[PDB]
Amino acid sequence: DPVGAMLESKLLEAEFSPAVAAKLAALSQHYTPAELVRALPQSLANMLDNQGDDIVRQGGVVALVGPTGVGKTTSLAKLAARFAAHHGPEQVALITTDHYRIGAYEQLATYGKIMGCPVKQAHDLNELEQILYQFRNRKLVLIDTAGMGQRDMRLYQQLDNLTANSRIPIRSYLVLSATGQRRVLQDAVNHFKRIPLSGAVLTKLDESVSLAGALSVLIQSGLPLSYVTDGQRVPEDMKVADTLMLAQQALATLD
Amino acid sequence: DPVGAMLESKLLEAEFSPAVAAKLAALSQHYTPAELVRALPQSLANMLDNQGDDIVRQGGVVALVGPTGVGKTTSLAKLAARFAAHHGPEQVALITTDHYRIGAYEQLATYGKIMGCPVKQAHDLNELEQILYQFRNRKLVLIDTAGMGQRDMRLYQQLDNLTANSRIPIRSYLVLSATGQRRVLQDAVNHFKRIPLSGAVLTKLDESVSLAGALSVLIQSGLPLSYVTDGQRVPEDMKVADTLMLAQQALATLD
Ligand SMILES: Nc1nc2c(ncn2[C@@H]2O[C@H](COP(=O)(O)OP(=O)(O)O)[C@@H](O)[C@H]2O)c(=O)[nH]1
Ligand SMILES: Nc1nc2c(ncn2[C@@H]2O[C@H](COP(=O)(O)OP(=O)(O)O)[C@@H](O)[C@H]2O)c(=O)[nH]1
Repeated sequence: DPVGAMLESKLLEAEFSPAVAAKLAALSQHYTPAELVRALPQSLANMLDNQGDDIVRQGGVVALVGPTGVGKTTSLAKLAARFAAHHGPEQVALITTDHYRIGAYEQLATYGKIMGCPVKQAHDLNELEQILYQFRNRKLVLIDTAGMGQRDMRLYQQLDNLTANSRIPIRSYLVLSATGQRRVLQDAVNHFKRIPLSGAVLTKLDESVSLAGALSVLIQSGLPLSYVTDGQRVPEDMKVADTLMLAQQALATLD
Repeated sequence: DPVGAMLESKLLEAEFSPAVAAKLAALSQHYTPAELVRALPQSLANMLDNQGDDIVRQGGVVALVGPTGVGKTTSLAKLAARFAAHHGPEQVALITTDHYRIGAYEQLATYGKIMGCPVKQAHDLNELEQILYQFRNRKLVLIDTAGMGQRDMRLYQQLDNLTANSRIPIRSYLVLSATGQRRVLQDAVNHFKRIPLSGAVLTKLDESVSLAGALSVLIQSGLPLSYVTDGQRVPEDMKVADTLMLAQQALATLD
């Protein structure tokens, strides 16, 4: 298969994962060279499986989980404001389960003042369950978990709490930085998938050289790409993932 | 060159950079297969050019610079305690030039209470120059800069301040996470080298799959590897870089 082999080779060189590089290489068997120009991005975008801004339209209890310094707190704040700009701040509340960082409550509490929404800290499961029922009238409750290394033995503590009691449904979104090595991102995914994840938030596109590995990991892991962030400005440096745009960007190396 | 080619190929597969992979491949021309077992790690360790714990023995004004969430504040605190455990806390002082983060002073100020050392915030250059002369009797002054994306247009602001006035010498150390893609780390290096750097701090070895790319970037950029961090525990999760150990770890893929 002459064309299939060149495509795959180039896709690997452009930092796509072996699995995705093959799947994309494969459509050279169903398309014209010319059709392929549009078919490559379109297939990649499709695979990334974006679900609009589900947080905003759907609400509910949403938790951000992920390894250290990826931007969970920053992306949480962006989401809060987003939801509040439609709807209203009286409909948003914030929780942190991070009793590690030097005064995590204070950072998040300060965002609360800025954005006009209550902020509570859960020290354990019982308290989290109280706070969530207490906030039942809120349309969006955002939970900020503690950043930990994906192989940290404490990890399950932060994670299993979000999936305990089958009558508080919680949608957990994995926050990953697009700067990470492909294998690190995959390692993170594998360990964090200890609980069901509803999608991924991809941060630091403004620091990234290439999105190919990051996008590949999401494809491979069957994680929808929900939102992207591209700077430090709260709240505007967040977008609903436009997967076609992202696909195009990632494939521009080949061109 | 049969052996040279296989070595390079394997080294590339183990995620070493083209430049370093070639240099290491090259010593198969000067060593026995058996001598090579020890010569590979030894050459790689040599290239990483560690300078003991220079901060501790030497002191002076030390600044940590680097992109977002890499662990500048956390590594600063570790260094402070290290210096204080030898010598004393009355010999250490802390400065932050980060007037961006929601109350950066408070985090660092809280470490100050913990570790028994004064903490000041510089809002501009003049104030930094005052604070440093004010702290002239301190043997170590540690400066925590604001984390920014390596291509952030504000970057020079944080950086040029550390190199203004040729009568306050400051040693800047680049803090980089070992989780980052090789090309991102290199991109970071290139932009941060807008000022002279004295070395690198390599963080999050406990989150890393492989050190090969990270080590390669330091080699290529001629940046000494000063310290490594391998967890979130302040202050003990920091070591002087044992380059031979690191070299061995990075090369164990080939085995
Ligand atoms: N350049 C860039 N920096 C970001 C982005 N998101 C977060 N950051 C920074 O990454 C650092 C970590 O932010 P934080 O929300 O506390 O990460 P967390 O520890 O997971 O909660 C901070 O310096 C943020 O400003 C992004 O999209 N682009
Ligand atoms: N697993 C691991 N996490 C680290 C390490 N160093 C810092 N972190 C975490 O990375 C996050 C960023 O810490 P911080 O010092 O504020 O990074 P900064 O924004 O550059 O100052 C925090 O959650 C730290 O706990 C490390 O060596 N290993």
